Amino acid sequence: QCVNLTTRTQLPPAYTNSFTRGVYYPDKVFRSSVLHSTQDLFLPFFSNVTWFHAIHVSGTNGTKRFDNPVLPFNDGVYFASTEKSNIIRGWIFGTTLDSKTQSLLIVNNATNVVIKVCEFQFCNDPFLGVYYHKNNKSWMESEFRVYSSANNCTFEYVSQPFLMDLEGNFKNLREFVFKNIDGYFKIYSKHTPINLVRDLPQGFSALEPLVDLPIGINITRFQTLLALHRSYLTPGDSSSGWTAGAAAYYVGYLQPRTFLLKYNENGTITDAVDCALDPLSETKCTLKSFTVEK
Amino acid sequence: GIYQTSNFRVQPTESIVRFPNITNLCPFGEVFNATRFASVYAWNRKRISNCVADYSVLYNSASFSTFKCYGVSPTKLNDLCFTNVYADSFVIRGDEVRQIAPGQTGKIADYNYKLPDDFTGCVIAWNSNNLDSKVGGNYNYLYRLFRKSNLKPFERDISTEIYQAGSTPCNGVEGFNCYFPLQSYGFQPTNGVGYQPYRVVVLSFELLHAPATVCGPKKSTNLVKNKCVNFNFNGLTGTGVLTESNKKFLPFQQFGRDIADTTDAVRDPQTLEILDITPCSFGGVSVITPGTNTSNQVAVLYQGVNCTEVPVAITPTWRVYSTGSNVFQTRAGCLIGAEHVNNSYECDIPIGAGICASYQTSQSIIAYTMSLGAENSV
Amino acid sequence: QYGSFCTQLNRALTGIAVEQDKNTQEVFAQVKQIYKTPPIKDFGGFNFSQILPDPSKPSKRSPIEDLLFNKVT
Amino acid sequence: VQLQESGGGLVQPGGSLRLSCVASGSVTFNSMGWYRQAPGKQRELVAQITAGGDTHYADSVKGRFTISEHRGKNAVYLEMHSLKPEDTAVYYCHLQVPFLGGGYDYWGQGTQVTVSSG
Amino acid sequence: VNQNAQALNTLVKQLSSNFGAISSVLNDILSRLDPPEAEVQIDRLITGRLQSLQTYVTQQLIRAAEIRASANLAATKMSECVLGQSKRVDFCGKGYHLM
Amino acid sequence: VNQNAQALNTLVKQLSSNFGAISSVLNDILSRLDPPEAEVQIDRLITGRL
Ligand SMILES: *[C@@H]1O[C@H](CO)[C@@H](O[C@@H]2O[C@H](CO)[C@@H](O)[C@H](O)[C@H]2NC(C)=O)[C@H](O)[C@H]1NC(C)=O
Ligand SMILES: *[C@@H]1O[C@H](CO)[C@@H](O[C@@H]2O[C@H](CO)[C@@H](O)[C@H](O)[C@H]2NC(C)=O)[C@H](O)[C@H]1NC(C)=O
Ligand SMILES: *[C@@H]1O[C@H](CO)[C@@H](O)[C@H](O)[C@H]1NC(C)=O
Ligand SMILES: *[C@@H]1O[C@H](CO)[C@@H](O)[C@H](O)[C@H]1NC(C)=O
Ligand SMILES: *[C@@H]1O[C@H](CO)[C@@H](O)[C@H](O)[C@H]1NC(C)=O
Ligand SMILES: *[C@@H]1O[C@H](CO)[C@@H](O)[C@H](O)[C@H]1NC(C)=O
Ligand SMILES: *[C@@H]1O[C@H](CO)[C@@H](O)[C@H](O)[C@H]1NC(C)=O
Ligand SMILES: *[C@@H]1O[C@H](CO)[C@@H](O)[C@H](O)[C@H]1NC(C)=O
Ligand SMILES: *[C@@H]1O[C@H](CO)[C@@H](O)[C@H](O)[C@H]1NC(C)=O
Ligand SMILES: *[C@@H]1O[C@H](CO)[C@@H](O)[C@H](O)[C@H]1NC(C)=O
Ligand SMILES: *[C@@H]1O[C@H](CO)[C@@H](O)[C@H](O)[C@H]1NC(C)=O
Ligand SMILES: *[C@@H]1O[C@H](CO)[C@@H](O)[C@H](O)[C@H]1NC(C)=O
Repeated sequence: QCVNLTTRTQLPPAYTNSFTRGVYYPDKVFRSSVLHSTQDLFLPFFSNVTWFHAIHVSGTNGTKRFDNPVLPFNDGVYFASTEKSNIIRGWIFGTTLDSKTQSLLIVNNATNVVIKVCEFQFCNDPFLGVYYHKNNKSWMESEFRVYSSANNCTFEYVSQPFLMDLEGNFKNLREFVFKNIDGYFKIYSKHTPINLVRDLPQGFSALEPLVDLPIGINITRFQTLLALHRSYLTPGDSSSGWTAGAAAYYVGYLQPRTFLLKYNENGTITDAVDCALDPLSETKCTLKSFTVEK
Repeated sequence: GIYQTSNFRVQPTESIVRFPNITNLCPFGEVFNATRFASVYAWNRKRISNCVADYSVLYNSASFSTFKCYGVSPTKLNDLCFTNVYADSFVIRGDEVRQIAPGQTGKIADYNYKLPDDFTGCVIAWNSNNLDSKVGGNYNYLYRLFRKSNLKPFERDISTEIYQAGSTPCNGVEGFNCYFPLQSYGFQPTNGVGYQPYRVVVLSFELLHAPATVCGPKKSTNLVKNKCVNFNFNGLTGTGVLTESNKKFLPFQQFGRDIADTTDAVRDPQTLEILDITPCSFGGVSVITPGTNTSNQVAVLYQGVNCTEVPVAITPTWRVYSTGSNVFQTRAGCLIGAEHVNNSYECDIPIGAGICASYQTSQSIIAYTMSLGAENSV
Repeated sequence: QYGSFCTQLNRALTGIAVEQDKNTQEVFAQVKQIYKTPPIKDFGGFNFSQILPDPSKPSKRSPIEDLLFNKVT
Repeated sequence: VQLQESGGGLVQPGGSLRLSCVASGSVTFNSMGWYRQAPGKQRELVAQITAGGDTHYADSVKGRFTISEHRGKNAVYLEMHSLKPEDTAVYYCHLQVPFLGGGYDYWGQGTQVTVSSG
Repeated sequence: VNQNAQALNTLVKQLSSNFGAISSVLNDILSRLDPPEAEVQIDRLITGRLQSLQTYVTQQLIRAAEIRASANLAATKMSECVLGQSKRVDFCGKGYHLM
Repeated sequence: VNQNAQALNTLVKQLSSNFGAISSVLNDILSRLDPPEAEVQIDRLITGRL
């Protein structure tokens, strides 16, 4: 079942740059030591990505809230997460997010990842509660509070059981690209170690495909599932969420662009340019090189 | 002089076939033998994958009225491989069977089933007079007559809103300029042939660069390496010599392209190994000859080829024209029919890379390095 | 069915190929004998080592010729 | 699509099979284990090997089957010995590619390894 | 050198075009269709590739003519500046020619 | 002299090709077909000869 959240408060949203971030392999072909110009839906360079803090802190005392608003899904979404204790736990997709129409769910409810395509009855605030210290001993105990009723489970995938064990500055970056074309749902992903970053740093990494799914439904909006380190009635002393909002995630939107990918001798993408970014990139794309003479 | 007389190429000595290890049977009966086929506006979708499909049975069943195939011949459907097959079925009158072809405008074509202009696949239609027609009439099959706009290709419209023909809003209530969203079919045995029930099934194939799962009935041979052989990997055919490549393929990749028009590498479907593809051999054939004044002996140059391969390149099968005449490689190829000589002379019949040929004393064609002139010292 | 469109293309390419050798021959083969400098370099104080062939090098090229050969890809 | 696996083989009881669920390329994981399934019963663990080197074994697999891995080849390798007909099953290899902190195993692509004397 | 390489690269890249056909690879057309329509597609491919070859040959002829003019100038300079001493102004460099 | 003669000979000999039409003779096509398809054949010949 679903239960409510008490304290909300407000804080104006933040934004961040996305310089050279969110490049994936377009096709399934091997290239060596050649730069090749493709045309697909990429995240434009120097884009303005909305910034969400996982624990919407009003003040570092312990006054909190979840920041998981329903967001649009326009021709794909680039999703990145910076966290150190696995607060982010999946997403829900669909059009109306109710029992009227089908909706896809990809939730990692601790034990195993569960993909389902059913007509769920989603509540206003989907969250997974964690009783990490609620019980006498110190151990994680999960909770599933996403939907109310599930029907027409056309698709179903479950994973073999696994347990997360930790036993506090080793933050991790997890980039995701979601795309829905011709009735197929695509997921690209990458993992990168990082330490002591306020937001996503600059650099470059190419996202490799992870799965292609024949869901074949209509997607217009989506939401996010977050781990509730507290309870809802009376969690504890204070500072219910971990580290007062250090966990955070960013959302960007893909657009039809034209990139000039550069493959090295091992076949991995190392650099790229955005042709429609500035005149110098136009010159580089027309000249088909990364360096231009006078 | 020297005359470019033809071109030569090593002939393929073998043909191999490699297909995936799937050993299932596609459920073509269920889509075709189904007792109840869908309405025109709604139709159905049944994906087919991970099974072999014997299209010969459907072609020679002779129980189907039409077998018009777009973008692929029905006879060659067995040899091809597809990622997946989409099967859709519904019930159409006899006269409206034509509106299933692409690039045509009609009520069924515009408001019920629009096929794309670049449509690959086939349509199967056959009469169902004794199945879908009743004496009292089968009215369970619906008709869409009036829509706001033309439907996109492969798009399903289920909304049953009462459309507005006039300026007044129907507001979900029938009346003036407000009609029933889906008219019914008059399927009775008394109706004519053009009004008899026809069951229509459309098969759409996806010929995409991706792993295949609906390969037809064929056998896989063994991998022969280091020879010119015809290959057929997952449906793509060609000719070349295949060796062991060291290119580090990523797990999701299948091919390899360096100049973007040639597949230099490929992955074997059964054993996930990567082997590169190279063209077998080709070159020009030139005939070095003195005038028909001097003699009739000739020499042949195979331009730019390693000529351990020459005897088996391509009845006019001289091959090694004069095996006694010591064959020897030059930078232009290897010369057959001429004898190598240490003495240097002024060039008269150029060959290439400083090598020149001449006819002299008994008399025969010789090959030598050209001399730049008499030596002198002031 | 297009007739002899193919033969003319090969004929033109062969003509170009022959013309290239004609160009090189007409430029460089202007001397009918091969002359060699004496081993003694008594040229009155004129030092021709930069342009004279270098026997130490595996290829009998001048230093300047080697610079030119390396400067062009 | 990522990874793929292939292979298999029929065998008479008392023999030994060497099947590697050959990886389609260099991949990252945390526990690349071997599973099996015969019709009539649910799918069971056989044995697993992690990146560190721990080799977990089921109750009925000690002393008969061992798993090795070739880093330079990128393949797990279960060395199966002293086959019995009860071992007959369609054999698979799940992959532990980290997704949302671990998950989305790739055991779906498997092999058929049946032990029978006829 | 760059002009020759770029012309050859463009000629090779022109083999990836459809020219109105359904596929740029002749083998797929041959293995997918029947002769009555295989001919229809192969004619489009043939016309496109023939036009590409003709363009390449014409540009090669023009460039070869220019190269021949340059080589004639080089031969004249070798005859006059090197094998003799020329009085022509600025033919063998700026200043009074010596050798 | 030989280049000029060979060029003119090739140009003249090119009139014997079909270029995909039924025949290379103009009057043969004109004396067997009605205008709707005779025009198609004439266009093929015209393209080739141009
Ligand atoms: C907390 O308030 C109510 C009480 O549980 C939650 O329930 C919804 O409340 C809204 C009005 O705020 C109604 O329109 C919905 O019909 C209610 N749905 C259900 C299932 O009760 C509401 O979701 C919670 N709101 C927040 C912001 O957490
Ligand atoms: C001619 O010039 C060359 C320089 O090009 C002289 O070679 C130099 O010789 C001195 C001592 O013999 C060395 O220290 C230099 O390093 C040499 N230079 C080079 C570039 O090799 C050569 O000795 C001169 N010959 C005569 C006869 O004067
Ligand atoms: C980009 O984000 C900043 C937040 O720092 C905001 O002030 C600005 O209006 C945004 N501009 C665009 C074009 O999104
Ligand atoms: C808790 O911290 C917040 C943030 O600075 C502050 O506004 C609030 O006054 C603090 N409360 C107490 C009791 O110190
Ligand atoms: C998906 O549903 C929405 C309604 O929420 C609709 O506006 C949109 O057009 C639909 N998309 C497709 C591709 O049908
Ligand atoms: C996780 O999801 C699976 C699948 O629905 C379920 O069987 C299991 O009980 C869930 N675990 C928790 C802790 O909610
Ligand atoms: C979904 O399930 C409900 C019953 O829970 C049923 O009434 C409905 O027809 C089903 N719809 C589909 C599309 O399966
Ligand atoms: C329907 O099924 C029967 C047996 O299951 C088979 O003999 C028959 O050929 C099928 N119908 C068609 C049209 O193939
Ligand atoms: C599967 O592949 C193996 C070798 O990769 C081969 O020996 C075997 O015959 C194949 N399966 C079938 C049913 O042919
Ligand atoms: C070619 O052969 C004939 C036949 O003996 C001879 O008379 C003629 O002079 C020859 N041509 C030359 C150029 O010597
Ligand atoms: C090709 O020719 C070279 C000599 O130029 C020789 O070393 C080599 O063995 C030849 N290759 C084959 C396959 O015979
Ligand atoms: C030339 O003479 C050398 C010995 O000096 C010998 O090795 C070589 O085979 C000779 N070549 C020919 C073509 O006579």
